[PDB]
Amino acid sequence: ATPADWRSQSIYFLLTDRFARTDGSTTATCNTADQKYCGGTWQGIIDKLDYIQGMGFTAIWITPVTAQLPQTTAYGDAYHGYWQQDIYSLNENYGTADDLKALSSALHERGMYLMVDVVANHMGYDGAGSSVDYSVFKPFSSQDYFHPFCFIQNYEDQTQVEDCWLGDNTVSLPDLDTTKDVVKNEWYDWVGSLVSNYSIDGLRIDTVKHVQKDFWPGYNKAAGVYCIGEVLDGDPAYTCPYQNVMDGVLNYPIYYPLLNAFKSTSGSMDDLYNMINTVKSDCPDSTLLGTFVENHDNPRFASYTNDIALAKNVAAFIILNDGIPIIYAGQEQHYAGGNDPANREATWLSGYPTDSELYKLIASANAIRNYAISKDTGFVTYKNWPIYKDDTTIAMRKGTDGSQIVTILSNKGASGDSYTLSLSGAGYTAGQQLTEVIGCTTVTVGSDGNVPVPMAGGLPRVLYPTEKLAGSKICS
Ligand SMILES: *[C@@H]1O[C@H](CO)[C@@H](O[C@@H]2O[C@H](CO)[C@@H](O[C@@H]3O[C@H](CO)[C@@H](O)[C@H](O)[C@@H]3O)[C@H](O)[C@H]2NC(C)=O)[C@H](O)[C@H]1NC(C)=O
Ligand SMILES: [Ca+2]
Repeated sequence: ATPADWRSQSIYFLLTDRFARTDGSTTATCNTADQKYCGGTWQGIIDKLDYIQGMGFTAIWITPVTAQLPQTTAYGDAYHGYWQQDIYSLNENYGTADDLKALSSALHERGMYLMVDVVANHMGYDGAGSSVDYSVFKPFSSQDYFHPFCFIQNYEDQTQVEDCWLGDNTVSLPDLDTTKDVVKNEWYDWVGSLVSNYSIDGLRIDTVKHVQKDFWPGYNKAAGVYCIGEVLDGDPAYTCPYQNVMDGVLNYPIYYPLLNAFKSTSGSMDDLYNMINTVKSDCPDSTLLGTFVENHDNPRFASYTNDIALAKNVAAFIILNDGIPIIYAGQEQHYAGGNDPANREATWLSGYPTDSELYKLIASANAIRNYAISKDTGFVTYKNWPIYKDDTTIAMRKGTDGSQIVTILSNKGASGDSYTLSLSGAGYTAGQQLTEVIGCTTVTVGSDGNVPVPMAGGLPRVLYPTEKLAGSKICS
């Protein structure tokens, strides 16, 4: 599927080993500290697609599928998929080729997309960089395919970042020489055939900043689908230019100020407001980036604060910001693990309840985004616009005049007082009735254009014109 097809999508990102077992157990042990395979599979995912689609997601991003190093190392097993060794075989832990094809098929029957995580930068090896036996890699079975062994020392030095190796002498990540034609041609053949064989709709590309820019356009073309790259840097001046070589990137620039604004009742709304505008104007296309506040490479949101209202606000923001929302499996069950491996909790241990507070919040927010898109062909390309901020509040507006969604977020938290916010800048017409679609109440725009928004319990508010909801299931 094309970048244009992807704008409307909403992604649930999961770790295949950690999301759902074939046997559907909600009690099977998964001790994150042990860093071992816990038994999640592609068949497991198929059987829980209703859980995901019930939150209003239209796509999933699963971790890499290639055969990995087989050892249990001092850092555990390759359960996460990022330590590949044989790119033409699949990771048997997750199932067979037929199972991966069954997963893509199942998503397609539901009108959903499959996005697969891929690594081009490196293989993985159990042991010291100096001791690597290159014959174990397929098809890159020779030192000649790789950059000389050195570990990255200075992440400020982009040459080193691209040319030296990730990992360490316990698990080393041999760095492919992506400047060689034989390497490029092999990867380009591979990714086109991977996409074809498994009917993959999009790719998430790992470790993009660690491969020279002039590798990516050919890879994105060979894939033939939308690619979103992991460029792990919060500076928009460093990260957004990667959109010149790849369709999208993960929105790490928004990540940092977004997390800071809501992780406590004293977070900075100014920083978030300003970053929204910075990304809007400076990135080739904000509407092709992926918004997130939780993933497998940072502490989860709830690891900073257990306040359920704060978690509701940040989830609402992710869904209603420019670009493609991305929620990480567990966020909807208010998982609170810190840094890797603590943030790779098994989703099944939650019991998958569909009545958790965040499941319902996420469902409500995806519901209105999906509906708005179905009625407003301009919504996905309309640039999200911050219209208001104060010490504890940010409001923003996205959508064509007459159909815009206006979102008011608060960092007051669960102890927030009940008051009326006099909201200016929403751009509705005097006297227009709006529905607050999270709590299903109504508000009417004043004759001066102002919207009186009832605030309470630190809760997010999401407004949309009532007449436009006619015939929908939203607040019915
Ligand atoms: C998707 O399925 C296709 C079709 O089976 C796979 O095609 C196979 O690709 C391999 C690997 O490139 C080809 O391997 C051989 O490599 C040697 C080079 O030493 C070459 O000289 C041989 O002629 C041959 O190409 C193989 O021919 C090809 N098999 C077929 C039946 O076309 C493809 O690899 C799969 N893609 C993925 C990512 O699984
Ligand atoms: Ca590299």
